[PDB]
Amino acid sequence: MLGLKTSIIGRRVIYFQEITSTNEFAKTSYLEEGTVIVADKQTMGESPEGGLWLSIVLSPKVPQKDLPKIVFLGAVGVVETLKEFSIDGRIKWPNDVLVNYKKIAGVLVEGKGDKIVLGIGLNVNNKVPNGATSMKLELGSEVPLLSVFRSLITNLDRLYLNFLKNPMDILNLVRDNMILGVRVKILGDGSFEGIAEDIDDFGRLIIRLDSGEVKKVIYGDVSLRFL
Amino acid sequence: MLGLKTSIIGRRVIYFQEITSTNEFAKTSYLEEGTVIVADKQTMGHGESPEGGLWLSIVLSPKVPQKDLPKIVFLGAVGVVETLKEFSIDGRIKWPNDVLVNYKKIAGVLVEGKGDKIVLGIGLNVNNKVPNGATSMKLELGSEVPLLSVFRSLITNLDRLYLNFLKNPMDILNLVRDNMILGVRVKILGDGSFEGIAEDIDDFGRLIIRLDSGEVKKVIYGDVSLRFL
Repeated sequence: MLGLKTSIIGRRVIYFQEITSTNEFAKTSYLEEGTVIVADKQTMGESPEGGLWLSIVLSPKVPQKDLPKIVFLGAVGVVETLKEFSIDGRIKWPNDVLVNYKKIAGVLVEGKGDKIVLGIGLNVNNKVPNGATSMKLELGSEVPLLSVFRSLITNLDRLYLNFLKNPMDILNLVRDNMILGVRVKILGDGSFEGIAEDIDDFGRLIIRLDSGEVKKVIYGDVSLRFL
Repeated sequence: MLGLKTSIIGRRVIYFQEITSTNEFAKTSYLEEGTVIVADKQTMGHGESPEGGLWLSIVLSPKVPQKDLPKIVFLGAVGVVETLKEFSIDGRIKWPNDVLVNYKKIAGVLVEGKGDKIVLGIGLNVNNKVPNGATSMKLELGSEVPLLSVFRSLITNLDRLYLNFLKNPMDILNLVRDNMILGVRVKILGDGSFEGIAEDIDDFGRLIIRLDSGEVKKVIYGDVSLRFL
């Protein structure tokens, strides 16, 4: 009934009225590649009704080092879908999507054995905390979740197929949609402060500290705050 | 994202772009009670089974007397009728598993069993092209009908009906009677072939028919196929 016209992502979709977290379920249960887990609400994500909470199971046959690029696949997918709804989203390394500097979506990737779980949380019609925003607030009208879901899954499927053929291509795409060349404060890792200049082949953030040292920050235990 | 608010049926929903049939998948998979399987298209439809229709199966494990098991097909039919009413369509039940509008088939129910598992399959014509003689919600209403809206309505009605069924199976039998096409001539075929007036259904779900000869026979379904003359 969902009418998805995708190759891999979305061949199977499993919906729950409520669950601890879509990522949790995806990591602890066997699901065929491309399976999408979606829920009206997440108990231990407290992701409210109205938002789009999902996880996608992937097992790309690409080098072990190219795996970290999956978070970017999710972020770009969100940016593209937002564009279709006339919203301009920008990526804040390594996994957030901002609209006029307010967070509208976040990506969480986790590995479990030979499978990767791509989690995406997008504020659509749900209430959001101060500082954040939603498609509803940005458009001044509620937007049908199914519409956003179909758009996002279709964009992600296309990006994933291209990624499987040429893993390196996503890098330039994420760069053109990422906020770079600005001062940032790293949360986690070494808590560095400096100029976020670029991302490398692995997806690490290349930052120049005020001391002049240039460091590469890895994804995982990190978040950024623009200064 | 589907926005269902149910107790048992619809707690989990599994969607496929295309599969042989939702009933076949429901039979070969181990799923928790209340899980609903839905597909855009069935290539071997159990529940020719085109994009645009609502094709689904529900996994059930009812804690009720064996004698009441046959009523699950009626539960599916009543659920469809209740949903059609919500969409302003007056559907009536053709014993024991079809739903007709102006005597054209708009939906069919197929129940199968495997151990303690009961698979309730339902096929409802919404926006898909239909076979000669059949009809669809789109044909009846004048335009395309959102499948999601129909799904939410149907699953919600079925959940409520299932809860009441667990408490008292007779309630479903009475509801199927109230929404069934009766008092008209029909033809029964199986063990044999005969015509008569379908007058009522008994508590086990048997159809009571008055033959032109004057004889009255009770017939068990599945063990039949009924045609309106």
